[PDB]
Amino acid sequence: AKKSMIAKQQRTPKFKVQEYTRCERCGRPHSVIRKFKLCRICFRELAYKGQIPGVKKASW
Amino acid sequence: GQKVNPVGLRIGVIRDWESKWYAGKDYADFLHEDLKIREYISKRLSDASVSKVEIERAANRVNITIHTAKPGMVIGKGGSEVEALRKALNSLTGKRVHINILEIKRADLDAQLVADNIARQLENRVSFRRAQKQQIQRTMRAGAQGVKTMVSGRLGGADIARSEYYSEGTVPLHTLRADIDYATSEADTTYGKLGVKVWIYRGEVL
Amino acid sequence: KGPVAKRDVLPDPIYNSKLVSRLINKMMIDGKKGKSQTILYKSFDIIKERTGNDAMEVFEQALKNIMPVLEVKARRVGGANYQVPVEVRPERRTTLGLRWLVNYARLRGEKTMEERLANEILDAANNTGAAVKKREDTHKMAEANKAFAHY
RNA sequence: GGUCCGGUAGUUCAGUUGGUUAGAAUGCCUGCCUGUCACGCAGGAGGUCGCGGGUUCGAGUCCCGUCCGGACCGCCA
RNA sequence: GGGAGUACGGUCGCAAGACUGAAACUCAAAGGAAUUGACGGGGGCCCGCACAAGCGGUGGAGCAUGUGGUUUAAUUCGAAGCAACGCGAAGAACCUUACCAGGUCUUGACAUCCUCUGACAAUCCUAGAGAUAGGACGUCCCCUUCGGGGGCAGAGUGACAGGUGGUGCAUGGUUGUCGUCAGCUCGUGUCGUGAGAUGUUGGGUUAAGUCCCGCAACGAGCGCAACCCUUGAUCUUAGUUGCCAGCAUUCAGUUGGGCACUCUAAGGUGACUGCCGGUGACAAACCGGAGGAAGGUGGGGAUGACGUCAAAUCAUCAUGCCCCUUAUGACCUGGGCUACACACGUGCUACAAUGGACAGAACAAAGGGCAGCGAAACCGCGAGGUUAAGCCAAUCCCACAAAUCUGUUCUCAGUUCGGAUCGCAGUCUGCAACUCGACUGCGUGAAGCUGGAAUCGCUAGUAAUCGCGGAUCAGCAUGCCGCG
RNA sequence: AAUAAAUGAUGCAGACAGUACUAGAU
Repeated sequence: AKKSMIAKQQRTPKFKVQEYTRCERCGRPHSVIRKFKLCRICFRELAYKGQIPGVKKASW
Repeated sequence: GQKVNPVGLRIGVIRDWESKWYAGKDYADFLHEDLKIREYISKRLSDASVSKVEIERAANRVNITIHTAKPGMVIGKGGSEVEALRKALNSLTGKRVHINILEIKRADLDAQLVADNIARQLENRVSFRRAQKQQIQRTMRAGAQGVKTMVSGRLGGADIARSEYYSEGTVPLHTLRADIDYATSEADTTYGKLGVKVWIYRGEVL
Repeated sequence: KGPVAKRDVLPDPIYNSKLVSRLINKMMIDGKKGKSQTILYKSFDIIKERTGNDAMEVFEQALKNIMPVLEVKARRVGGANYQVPVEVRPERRTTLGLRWLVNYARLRGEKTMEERLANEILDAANNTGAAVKKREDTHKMAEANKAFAHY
């Protein structure tokens, strides 16, 4: 039940409070990201693939 | 846990950003739009053997650079191809989209197309030894200081799935300045799914 | 491998002494060195008040009394679990004296650690004292284990 | 059948004799160590005194009757 | 080969037993040598908070959280010593929600197919819990040289869709462990008729199979250091939204004014055994010595060599196979995911005099701000509410850090300790904190006075300990990430 | 006047599965 869940996410909620977040690429709730709106593994792979101009390997 | 790809590690050292722009209040929106554009262009030109596609934001204008290694198969007559490639993106995005097409010389050196050809040969029921060895020889004659290709999954067996290594030359993944081109490919066979991993060492920059 | 070096801060206006600085470093809890400094200052002031003498000499005599000369170290040679007396170097002697002083002072039990430490310094200057009970027990153990003065 | 001894934690034995009070081990459980086990260590619960009466402020305990498991005689011609 | 040097028979012997010596049955191995690895309570040698010495905890108590047992309308599912148990899941009132009670639907919630009829939407009454209908107001679509095409809704057909359904003992992809340990390999040549060895063995040496010597071997790859980022000092480039000394003004660094200087963001330099003595083979290599911010990878981060655990994930995604399909799929209200006689991991608070309460005072470092962050003023003991400046940010704000210090006060008690459980009254949000947040005031206040075997982390700005900001977020952190 | 380097003996640790496991072609 993945694309059904995506369609439910896309549904117009009765109240705006009923809205929840999804990474817009897969059906993974539980720690979707706001700044990028991309799933954890998806965002990681995409950043590794040269996209996301702002994010790079961090060192401190 | 195992090694990490060099694509995400070499950024800032030598490799530039495949996406070059400064956005605001629409970062994730533009990122999703570009992801959809890349998905569509890959599914469309999957037969045209396109390696990578860069995009640049130009204040409501989008400049797309495409590396295909074969112009006559991506531009062809010039008109029909450019129309079919640009108007579709324009309609599916909502604003102007400009396309530029570069040709990769020595097409047997880029990991993306190398893995694509290996996966095609595998799907053509070619032996996992003949195809690998032939591709390695092709790359080495084209010119590369090191080539590494790995295939894992069911290579003809049902109970066990194992990996295979075949590489010649120097592939120093730990050397930061290596400009190693890395790319992955998948091959869905009748016995299951096969995964192709290829990272090619082209040379170091002083 | 091998030993390692270290250092401390000597200068202290109230009864300047490197051993006093080491004691201040000790008795400190929760990174609150100011509390320990104030406690030591007030305890030395109470000592000087009750006893018409400089607290420095009293503290030196208390340390000379509590300092253990011989240490009894355990050693398991077979199913016997023997012990071996050991000569304590002056550094270890001073550290053990400070440990016993602080521990037995806080164990005594009074209305303030200041008064506790003052009375402990007194019962140390006068050999009859809690830390001196530990000293005597250690000396008794060392004497009983004299059979192994050297392996 | 006739005399004598006992019926107590789940098990084996104390406690009864001194009337106002139930103990030791084993056993089980919890915990700790051990990869898993045993071994090992720290705790917890668990008997209502075979059964029914009587003296009592009060009976596991004193005196009775009964059912059990035992120790011996059940002979003389 | 076991049967079996056994049974019968015979000879010997006082006896013990000795000599001779089968068969049935049963298995396709039993056995010898040597090669590689593995292990050892065999030896030599080395180091990792491992041990030794300590700083503080867990294990006793309350709470929070998670896991197994037991209980349920469901308590969705995975993970199970190191390598599961503050883990997926970086925030369950509905929504997330999977699981369950009930009301429902079946080209279906979602995407391609086909025939048409034309825009759908948007306001309003009834059933509603709503799914959904009964419906009314109402549909304005466009493009062409008249066919048609570009979406949306509907009306019929079946290809289909759905699978958080199973298989991680079929897989791709992604990670944990050995392990940041130092080893794992290849071309040529030699030896051994063989598996294999030689290179990688021997000596010195290092964090390293790092390096040097010898060398029946010569070279090379994956590793290791290296160049990557951060910090520790300096020259120059630049002073506004930074700094304020020299200058003059200010209640305020607020103004004119300077870029002296912290500072920030750029190019360089620098530390690279660079130099000297000693040791060592004269080498590799080690101790000391001047400089210097930096002396022997300066500290830290990224970087995890071949392979092992049929390790974890069919739940992020795809995935062959198997299975359901008017249902193992889909819509909605409510419930459950948060129940506890229980036990156990992790964390927070407590048992008090280094203390409790009250008065005064100083210093912060990093990060965020557009339906977002929100100065200042007012109201209220209070959480917070009203008007609202400013800020798309070195400007303005979040945001007056607390520990700490100087004073007043109490006094060794289950207490002026702790605030849990608790009754009431309120605050933030949101349709609604009732199963179901946090916070505040009122009145009380136990468990608890240091906690059993045993066990855990920590060698320097580390331990311990006090605050600060962000993720997930309408509103929710003792956990996470970092900072001081 | 000189000045010697010793000394060594350690007690305990029992078991772990029945059936399981990788392939290659001039």
